Amino acid sequence: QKIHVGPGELDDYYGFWSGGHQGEVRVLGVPSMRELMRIPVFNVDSATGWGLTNESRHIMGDSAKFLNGDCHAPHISMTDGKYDGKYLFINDKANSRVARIRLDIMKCDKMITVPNVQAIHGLRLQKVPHTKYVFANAEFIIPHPNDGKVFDLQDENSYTMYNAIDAETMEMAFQVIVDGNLDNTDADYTGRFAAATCYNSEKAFDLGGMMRNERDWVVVFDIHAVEAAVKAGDFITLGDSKTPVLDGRKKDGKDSKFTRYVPVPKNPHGCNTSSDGKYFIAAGKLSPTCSMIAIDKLPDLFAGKLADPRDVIVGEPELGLGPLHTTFDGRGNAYTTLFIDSQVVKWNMEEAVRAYKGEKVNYIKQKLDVHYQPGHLHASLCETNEADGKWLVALSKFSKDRFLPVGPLHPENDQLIDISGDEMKLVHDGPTFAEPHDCIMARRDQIKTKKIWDRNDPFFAPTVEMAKKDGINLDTDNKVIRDGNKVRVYMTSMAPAFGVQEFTVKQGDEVTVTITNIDQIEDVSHGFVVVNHGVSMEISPQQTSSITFVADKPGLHWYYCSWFCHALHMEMVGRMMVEPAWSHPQFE
Amino acid sequence: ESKQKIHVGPGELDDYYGFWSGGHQGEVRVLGVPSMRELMRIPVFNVDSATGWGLTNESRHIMGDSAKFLNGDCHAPHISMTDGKYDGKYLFINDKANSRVARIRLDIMKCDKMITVPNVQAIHGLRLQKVPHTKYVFANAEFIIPHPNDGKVFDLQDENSYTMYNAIDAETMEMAFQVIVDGNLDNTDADYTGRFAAATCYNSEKAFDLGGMMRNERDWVVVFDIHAVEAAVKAGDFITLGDSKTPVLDGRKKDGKDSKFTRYVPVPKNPHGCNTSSDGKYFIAAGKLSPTCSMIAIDKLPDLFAGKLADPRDVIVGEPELGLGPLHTTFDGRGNAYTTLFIDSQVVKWNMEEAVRAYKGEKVNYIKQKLDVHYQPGHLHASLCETNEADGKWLVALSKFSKDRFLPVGPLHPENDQLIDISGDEMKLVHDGPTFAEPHDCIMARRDQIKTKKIWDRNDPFFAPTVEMAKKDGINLDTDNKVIRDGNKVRVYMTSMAPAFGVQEFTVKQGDEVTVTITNIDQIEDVSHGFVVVNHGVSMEISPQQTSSITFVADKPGLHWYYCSWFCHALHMEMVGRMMVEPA
Ligand code: CUA
Ligand code: CUA
Ligand SMILES: [Ca+2]
Ligand SMILES: [Ca+2]
Ligand SMILES: [Cl-]
Ligand SMILES: [Cl-]
Ligand code: NA
Ligand code: NA
Repeated sequence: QKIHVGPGELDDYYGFWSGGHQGEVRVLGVPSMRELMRIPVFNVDSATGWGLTNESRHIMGDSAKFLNGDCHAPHISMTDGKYDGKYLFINDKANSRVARIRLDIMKCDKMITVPNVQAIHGLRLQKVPHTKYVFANAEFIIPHPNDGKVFDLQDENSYTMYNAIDAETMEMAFQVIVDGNLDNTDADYTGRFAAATCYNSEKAFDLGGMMRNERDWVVVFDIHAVEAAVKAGDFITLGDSKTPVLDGRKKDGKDSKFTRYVPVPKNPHGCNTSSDGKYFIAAGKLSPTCSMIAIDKLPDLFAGKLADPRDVIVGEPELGLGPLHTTFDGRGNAYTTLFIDSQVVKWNMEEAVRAYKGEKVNYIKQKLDVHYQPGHLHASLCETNEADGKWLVALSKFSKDRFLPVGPLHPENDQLIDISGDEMKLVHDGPTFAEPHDCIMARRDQIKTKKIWDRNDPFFAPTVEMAKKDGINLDTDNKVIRDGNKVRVYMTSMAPAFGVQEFTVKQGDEVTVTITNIDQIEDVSHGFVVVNHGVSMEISPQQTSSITFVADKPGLHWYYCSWFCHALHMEMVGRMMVEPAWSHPQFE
Repeated sequence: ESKQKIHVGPGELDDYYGFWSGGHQGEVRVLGVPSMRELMRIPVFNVDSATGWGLTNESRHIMGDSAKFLNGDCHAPHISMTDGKYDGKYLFINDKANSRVARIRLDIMKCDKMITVPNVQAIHGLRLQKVPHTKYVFANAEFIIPHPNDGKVFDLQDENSYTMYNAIDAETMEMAFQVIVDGNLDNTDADYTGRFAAATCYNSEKAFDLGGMMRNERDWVVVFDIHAVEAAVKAGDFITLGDSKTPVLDGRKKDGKDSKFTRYVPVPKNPHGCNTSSDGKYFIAAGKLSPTCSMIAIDKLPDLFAGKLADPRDVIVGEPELGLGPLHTTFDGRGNAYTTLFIDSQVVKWNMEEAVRAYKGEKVNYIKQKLDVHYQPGHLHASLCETNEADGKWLVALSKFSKDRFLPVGPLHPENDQLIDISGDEMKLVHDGPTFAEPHDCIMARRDQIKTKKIWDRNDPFFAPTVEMAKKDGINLDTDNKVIRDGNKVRVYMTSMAPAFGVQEFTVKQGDEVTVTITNIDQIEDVSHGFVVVNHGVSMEISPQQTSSITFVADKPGLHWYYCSWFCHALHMEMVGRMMVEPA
């Protein structure tokens, strides 16, 4: 299997890395593991102006005031159990958000703050018949309402919720109150069932309390029952949110119609659907096991045909110390990270099932040492029925001496492994920044991108509407619109020249600069920086971008194109003239 | 023969550090060479969610008032030198967008000082004094502005409209002096004695439009007599501008008479790169609109400033014709120069002494090879090229239009930073490295030239101001877990030790201004902790033996979780605490 990509050769797969604590999404080529692009999401990006421009701040909404995010889990939208290449979704644990990235323009186009919860951690997409819903876990138990009258996690109104977001509209679809808490989650291959692990069935806040119970559980959701209750109006709402809320808790030992609790040891973490649709596999973390939940026994479970929720467990292989995450090669093998043993263990799911029934069989096929302390891992196409068993990435937290020292902070070691054969083969150590934690791979032919924007693209439609109110045709006009203490500069740009090369304002004016890049050739990006005003953005071909700032400094202030666009780029500049406040009417 | 190994396999280590400019994204990046893998990101002018640079009190203190900016625009990373060799102490880099120079300490790989250059706009080129050591950082301000810039005068042709050459004291990171020049400044370099520096000018016309800037057949390389400048400062013969105490010297021509501080050497045309050869013989200016480089003999500059030469052009000793669009030059230490040809889209290898002899009229071919690169190269960098130890092993050419060299990724494209083996007679392209936001230029150092710390010193100046605040509250940071109440201000101090915060709950009043100071008292390498307050925009990292702090207001009543962001321990997921906010 081709391991190295030489000059002029192209990678075979796209890789989509979580930006971890840094808050972006990163696009890699696989197997070279080179970073092809960064997609700003929850971070503020100086280069493209994401978080500064009006288009990006509009998408982020009120949360545009936050400069941070914390990502764990990127996933790609699916139709009939295969990637369709339309959207990537990712979480923000720091400020409780879900973001959607449009894979044709490789930009975040929608973002939502999940109401009435704290810390969006695990995130996973419905597989069948398509990604109708984004499932997202809120990790932490909070009071409802959280008005500062009650702080007790044990109070009857303290809880966290499982969240369903409508993938196309990016509005809340529903929420399900659960017992315990939520960690990771996955979905079946029918659309009926989803499942999530829980490490805090104790509803404790201290380390000892969260580890008391021998077993926590994975909670299973009957999505069809949830929908039928919504359509029937059998739900409540919390605070000012209109989101339908359904109660998935047990009440005095009696289950709700929406959930079932399958006991699993112990503080389990990963929750992974095998690519043949057979199992929800939970990683036991503090228990040296995984637990295999038979998805085809779920209907019986929810219909009372089983006495014990443990009856849906058909395997619980002992694997090693600190199992965290599981992936699949599509050949009947699972691969599980062992955080303490610092290994990836390859095991056969059907053989593990037969061992659970008493049959003495050795389901463990190989243990590969990794470097060191692996968290999550990802096999190519593992989340689809097309899992091709070619590549595996294990994302290890302590890289130690695997890379040159770079001071007190260390990179994550994202290790590429060849699994095309019977023997796992470590081939590349990929160091990464701010603990990406997890990633997703897609074949080259599963991703179709645009090189030139469409002029009607929703990403900047609000700006077109604004321009229209000013009587502006963005494809041609170079005009300075004045409106009291607001100035709205509209210009085209075509390398190497800004369409407006100087304009004059009063000190204190609120200036919006809107630039439409009318170059028609691929890869002619322009930039726009106002010196010493903290203003910076990128404009790609046929895109419109805008940014607003206050001209609070009298005098002449240069602006320049930051992105090399032409042999005469260094000369693509302009001048803002700011008339001193003492030469104009003075206010207080 | 050029035949170095390019593969760094699992378990093997890179041979060089590479320090990449973060370009328009504003950070510094540390790569391993020859793998070309990014080992670390060092936040500088960007706001970093992961470590809290731009949010923490220690980082905002370093940034000063400019902490209000969330952007930077970087081009020119350079490493401090002693006796013309890298000494591993500091990395310096420019911010063109908000007119700054930042210093990075290479032992901790963090920005530790930052300065806004007074009375200028757009710090672009930057370069370090080489000998006897990096006393000064030299920084170009690119754009001509009025003085004062108070909005009475906007005419760039006015007698008080000009830009300035900036010298920053490298060790104190305070301004040392500024030199007013004619025209504008592009790139700059320094000699191997400490007496001379030089910079290219493209806007000798002092025009604001594209046509007017390309008006003159020749611009120039302005040469600076730094000894003369220092002598005038020492004698008090200078002025100051506005509210800056920086000594300002007038380096402009006056009615055709030269300053004592400058000489203007005519060079074609809108020249860009300005590169000192590793043998110390030449300032080499890249011709850009002229298909040439011009070679200024550093040995002739003393006679030039002494008035012993009949024409400023006499210090020009070579002007090789190389190709279309020469922008930048580097050196292998074997006598060759390597120059980017933006238009021809090549790296041309040429022999400097043979060019000098050609300029005198000898029939000799100084061009050795042209290597196609992909595509439109800007700057280039050979290993140790800025030192008298230039080792002629690796060359990076940083090309702007990657076209079809990588998988498509939407309307934006990566820069193509191509690794080239120059160890033998023939340049060999060996690796295409895609990079984000046009790093533009980079600098390499041998592994043994960089020595980093794995554990912070408790006395480190980086968080000394926080140690001081802690003193005023009576806090021993190594041990204490205490909540100090002071009006509507709450100062939480805690140790942390994987997997537990030293303070796991505290209660405040809605509207309080909360400062959380965390001291990581783990003593094992690479056990970093994080601290994130959910839904409050608060995030930071704390490495072993570091103290880090962050301030935010508790504007939301109720229970609000905080958690450790960096995987520190098998029980990392359970390392959490609770902030309880009592309603007003
Ligand atoms: Cu337009 Cu550079
Ligand atoms: Cu401490 Cu994660
Ligand atoms: Ca538990
Ligand atoms: Ca010129
Ligand atoms: Cl998972
Ligand atoms: Cl240069
Ligand atoms: Na939204
Ligand atoms: Na400073």
